[PDB]
Amino acid sequence: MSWTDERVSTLKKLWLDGLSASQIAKQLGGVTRNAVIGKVHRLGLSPGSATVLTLGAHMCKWPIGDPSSEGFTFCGRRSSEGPYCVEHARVAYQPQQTKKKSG
Amino acid sequence: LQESVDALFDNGRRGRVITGANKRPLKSLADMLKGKQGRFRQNLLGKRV
Amino acid sequence: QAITRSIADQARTIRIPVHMIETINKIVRTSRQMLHEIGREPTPEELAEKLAMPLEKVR
DNA sequence: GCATCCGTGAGTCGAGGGTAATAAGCAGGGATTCGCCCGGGTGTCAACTCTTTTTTT
Ligand SMILES: [Zn+2]
Repeated sequence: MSWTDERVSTLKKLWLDGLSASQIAKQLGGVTRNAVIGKVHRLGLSPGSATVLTLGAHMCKWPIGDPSSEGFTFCGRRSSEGPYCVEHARVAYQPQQTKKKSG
Repeated sequence: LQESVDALFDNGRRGRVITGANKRPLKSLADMLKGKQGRFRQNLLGKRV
Repeated sequence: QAITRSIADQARTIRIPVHMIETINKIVRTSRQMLHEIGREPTPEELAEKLAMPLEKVR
């Protein structure tokens, strides 16, 4: 390897335009990976009834099927004050909620 | 964040903030000037000579 | 990971890297194990050979 | 108009001297840091030439 005036110029140019630092020493030839890092550091400058589109407010959102499939829609019924519907609110959330602790 | 801010000034109004290592309560800026390091008898009026 | 990675940065009161604290924990664990299953107290000389580290680093 | 609940106070000089506990792991890439060495500016010395105050003639 060499450290002539052209070596520092090409190194700075290749560090500025953008390229992997590991391949920088291989493209220059001779210089190792540790040398280029030290140079740059030393020198600096380092089905339902609604699809996924027609989903309005106060509607069911329980998915049916596979999203990566052909037919994937939601229920889309009267499901205000809740994301899911009443028919699925009891199957989604923990049924028979019985939990308590100290406070 | 608001609790930390208004406890860094007084540390007595809200709940006491005690370090996990030491068993004594921390001395904030307000408590530092009341009776111990304030101008009562520690630095301003009474001082070593 | 989030609870352990953050507890070693702010609670220490001083800048201590993760590798340093993990090495400290490993050294403490091996020292306790050797003191409990070998003899009275593990010496720092044998701790280097047990962990395969230089004496200047373990010291 | 009264009854109930939350802040301040407590003298002053002296002695006495240090403290203490929990504890994952490894793979990627960079920023940091310690050894050697060329080196150019700072010192420390052999060694070649004008001046002159007398001390000698
Ligand atoms: Zn539904």
